[PDB]
Amino acid sequence: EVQLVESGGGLVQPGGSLRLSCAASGFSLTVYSVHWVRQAPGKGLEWVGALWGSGGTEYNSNLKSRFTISRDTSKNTVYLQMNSLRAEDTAVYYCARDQGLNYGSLFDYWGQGTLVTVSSASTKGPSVFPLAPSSKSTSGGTAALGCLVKDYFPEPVTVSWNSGALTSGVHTFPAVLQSSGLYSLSSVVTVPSSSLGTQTYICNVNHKPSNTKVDKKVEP
Amino acid sequence: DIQMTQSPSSLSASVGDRVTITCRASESISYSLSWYQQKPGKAPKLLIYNAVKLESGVPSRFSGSGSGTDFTLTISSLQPEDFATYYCKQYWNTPFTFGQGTKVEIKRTVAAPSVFIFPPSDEQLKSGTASVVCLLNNFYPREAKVQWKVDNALQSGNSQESVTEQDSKDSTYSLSSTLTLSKADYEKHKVYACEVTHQGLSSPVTKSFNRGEC
Amino acid sequence: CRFFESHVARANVKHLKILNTPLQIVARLKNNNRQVCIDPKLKWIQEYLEKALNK
Repeated sequence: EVQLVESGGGLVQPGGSLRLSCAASGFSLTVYSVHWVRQAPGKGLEWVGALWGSGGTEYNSNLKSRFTISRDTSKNTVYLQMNSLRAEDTAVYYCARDQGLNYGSLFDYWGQGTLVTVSSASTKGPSVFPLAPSSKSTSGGTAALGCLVKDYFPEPVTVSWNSGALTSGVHTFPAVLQSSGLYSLSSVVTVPSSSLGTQTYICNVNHKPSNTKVDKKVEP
Repeated sequence: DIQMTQSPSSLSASVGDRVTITCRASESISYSLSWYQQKPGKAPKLLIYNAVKLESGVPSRFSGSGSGTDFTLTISSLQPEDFATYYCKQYWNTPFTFGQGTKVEIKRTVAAPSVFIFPPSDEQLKSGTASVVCLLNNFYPREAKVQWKVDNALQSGNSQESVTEQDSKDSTYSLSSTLTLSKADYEKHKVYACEVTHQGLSSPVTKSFNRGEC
Repeated sequence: CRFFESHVARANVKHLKILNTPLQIVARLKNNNRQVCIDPKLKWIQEYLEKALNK
């Protein structure tokens, strides 16, 4: 029942600042220590720093103290203040609870992760286009339809199908940065071509940095 | 600063194969080493701590051993859901440092890709850009070839490929190919074809559509 | 002291505490703030005590 939730992720300009949060429930920060770990996209894991229950702070020396870890026991929430960010600071930022075994620091509970992007680019919402499942005359095997989430910045974009009712057969491809500097992906789903003639498929695109949400119904 | 190094970077074994992953430290760390499992889009999951201790809830097909500068994680019987990147973490000295990861792929029987072709919707054509998408679905191995032929002419430099991570149940992949051309260039051709070459295919499969049809 | 806690990381030790015979070494841990009995003949303890005695 221990639950960690990060928030505050988003786009930041180079040299800019940002704060993240980590609301912890099911345990007290007075007993358990909490750590921040970051992971650059498609890279390795990097221990940012620790916040003990005592509680002082431990930092990774390689960060040049451009980060500050803090705690508010009354909220049971941990923070991370980010200062003068570089492009290299673009990463998913996790918080993790210290198991508290005598052995040393071990991360037993983690948060979902929040993504900080450092870029001089402007935010843009995704245009959503349907990928029409033209049969075009063959119906028996699985049919294929989806959505084309084109031209958005920055990551991430949340794609769903039928408000989560569809939990199988769906492939949402990792976005690929285009020449324009705008990401783009497709979300396909294989369904029985038998219906189609009954079932209504809707995709749910959500882009938080742009505050845009688009519901597109895909019909043959 | 203790830097951790792992071998190998990648590996592919079958369901039921023993697999080991080496973790070396640039300096002695005694028994203060842990092992983490991370699936795509998710947070790391602690497996082994104190070199050889398995934490609660983790299947005992996982095993750890080692001490000093040499450590090793053993998966005694590979399961389809073992697809992940495995990291080792040192907590002997600050800063705590991670290995660069080890990529574990599942080997399985050859699976031919089901292919689909998607024409650009009219709603998209308004803005002035056409996106043609070819879909390769549920195949293994991941190596595949996709060529775009527009009115039987071989395309080059316009397409972009993207691949999904390996499935945790049937260990297949899915590949998308997007052909990008302007509204002008899209409306000066007819036949748009996608040619797929794969090991599961005895003969290359071609999916195609015309233009301006239902 | 008592027995010796096994396999305690050095980075998890805030400071050492030598008791007056009740070697008796106790380590204050950083992650859980407990007091743990440390093994005196460990190599990293012998090197820690040297740094403190200016040697």
